[PDB]
Amino acid sequence: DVKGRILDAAADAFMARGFANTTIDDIADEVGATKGLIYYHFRSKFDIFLAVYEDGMRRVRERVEPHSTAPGTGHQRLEAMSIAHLENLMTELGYHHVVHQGVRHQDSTALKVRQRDALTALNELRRDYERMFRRVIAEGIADGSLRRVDEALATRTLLSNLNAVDVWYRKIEGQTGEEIRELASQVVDMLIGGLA
Amino acid sequence: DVKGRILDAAADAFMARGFANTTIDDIADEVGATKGLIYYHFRSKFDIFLAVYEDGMRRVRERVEPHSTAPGTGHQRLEAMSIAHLENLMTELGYHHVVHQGVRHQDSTALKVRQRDALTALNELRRDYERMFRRVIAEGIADGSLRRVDEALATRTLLSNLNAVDVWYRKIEGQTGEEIRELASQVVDMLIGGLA
Ligand SMILES: N[C@]1(CO)CO[B-]2(OC[C@@H](O)CO2)OC1
Ligand SMILES: N[C@]1(CO)CO[B-]2(OC[C@@H](O)CO2)OC1
Repeated sequence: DVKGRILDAAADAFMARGFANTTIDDIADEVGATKGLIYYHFRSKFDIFLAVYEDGMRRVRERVEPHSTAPGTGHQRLEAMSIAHLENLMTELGYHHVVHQGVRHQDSTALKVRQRDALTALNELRRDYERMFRRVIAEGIADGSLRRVDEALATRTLLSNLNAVDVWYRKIEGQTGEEIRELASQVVDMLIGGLA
Repeated sequence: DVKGRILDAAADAFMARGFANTTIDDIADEVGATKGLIYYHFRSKFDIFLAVYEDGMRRVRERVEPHSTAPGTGHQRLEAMSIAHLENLMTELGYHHVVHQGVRHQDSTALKVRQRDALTALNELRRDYERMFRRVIAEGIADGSLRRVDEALATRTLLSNLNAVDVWYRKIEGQTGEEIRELASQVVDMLIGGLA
């Protein structure tokens, strides 16, 4: 799991300073290993950045997908998926920030062409994740557990809203897992159940 | 309204290229006036950026505040305010992007100290706007038109969600005002009424 520890540290370093100003030294500092070991596993700073994005998307899919196939109505499955999405965002916040840095710099003139192409290619992971939510929203409309709404718009809205927790959420030293689930549950109650 | 036209164009230019790579020439191109006229009204690119942020916040407050004091329950007023917020976002999208660029670069090491201080000072406009929504959410809980929830968390969530329309929304050449209100209304129905 040396590679995984490097990615964990890189996620936090990129979140702190952004891709441009983050350096390998910053990451070697965060992970507490040498530049030599980092370069054994990775070719460049940008290679680490892409790997963080990919791993972040892997981790959230692996956490959320089981809830999409468990027994439940569309509403029940959507609620469980959404709570899992937010628990992942809150507990793997650096990975979340790096995914969205990647999306933002997908067209950065500061990058080489191959680098923009690599970030654009990762959009497919995000699109496939969104398809999973859109299917469940469609199913919840069909089983009557969700209000009849535009499936695509509901999907884009829900995912934008879940991710928008990143506007105000920050990690807290002593915050417990049970407490992160409570907070995630409070937000999802508002997103799915509404304010009215 | 020469000054207003410059701000309109600057908002669109900053939205297109960001603060760093936007230039006065870009703005003079967008507005279709000379650099001389722009410098008559403004001292620098950063001065224009601050003015766009301020004007964006002025415009949204002036549109939304009347709905906060019209007759209605907390739910009714919150719905009207939220629709107005989204109509403003969709119709004044460049101003919205500049406000959030300002918030993001509030701590940019690329800026002089005075520039970060000026952007931090503008946070007060955003805080005062949020207070108006938090009051109405509290009132809707008190009049029973909204579900009992944490007022602060509901406020941060709702505003984050309304703004998160910017993830997917783009201006469309022939999009009508009546159609923008319809789309805004569809989103707000989901935000306030929920998906369930
Ligand atoms: N929060 C994520 C992991 O950190 C990153 O952003 B997102 O947004 C919706 C996309 O469909 C998948 O990518 O959800 C997972
Ligand atoms: N969309 C705005 C105007 O463009 C910009 O962002 B915001 O977010 C919530 C803040 O309380 C006020 O600032 O709402 C208004």
